[PDB]
Amino acid sequence: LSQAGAHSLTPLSMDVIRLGEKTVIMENLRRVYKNTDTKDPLERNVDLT
Amino acid sequence: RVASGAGLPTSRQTTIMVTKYSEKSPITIPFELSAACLTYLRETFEGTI
Repeated sequence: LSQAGAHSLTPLSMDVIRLGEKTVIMENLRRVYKNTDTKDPLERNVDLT
Repeated sequence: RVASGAGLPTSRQTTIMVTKYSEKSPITIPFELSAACLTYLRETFEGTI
């Protein structure tokens, strides 16, 4: 599977945060669900009794 | 639209058409002049200082 990977790579801009010698990417997916019928699966309901 | 998983309901194509209209609001202001002012503007008498 690893050797099946693509060879060419492109540059693109994004935001990252440093978390103790560990850098991760931050993203919101507002673009995908902007005017669609589907709900964003990161917006959820929670029940307490 | 967002493609759905197998068995879920699918999103129909939708066309939305909207019209928008204009509004009107005029303004006005008067100014007035006196009869003596018009008399001395229009005509002159025996020439004097």
